[PDB]
Amino acid sequence: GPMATTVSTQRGPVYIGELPQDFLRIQIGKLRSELEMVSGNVRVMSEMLTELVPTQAEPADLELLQELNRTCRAMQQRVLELIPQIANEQLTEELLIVNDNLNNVFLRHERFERFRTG
Repeated sequence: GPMATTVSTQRGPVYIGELPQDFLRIQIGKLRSELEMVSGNVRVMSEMLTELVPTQAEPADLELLQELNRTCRAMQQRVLELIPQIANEQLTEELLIVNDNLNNVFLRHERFERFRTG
């Protein structure tokens, strides 16, 4: 599929698609800016999971949720690969928080899908 691009949504910008090889790979500033894109995706995903109806959602909203879920999972893999390499205490804390936010949003996504899949 396409490499990731930023798209405006009714809830904020998301960065969705295949992640470039340099995303969240070794400037702390650059890694932080990339981490903010993960967090922006997680926020929009969490909002959509709290605002859509599992069984009556518009197909287009489901499509966006699926692209967010897929991209966020790829983003999680990069976060976890990055953590062991970082010695900056503050960025390490930030990575760990984003990782927990990911695991929480995926748990909420599973619950949403159970309603969706009976």
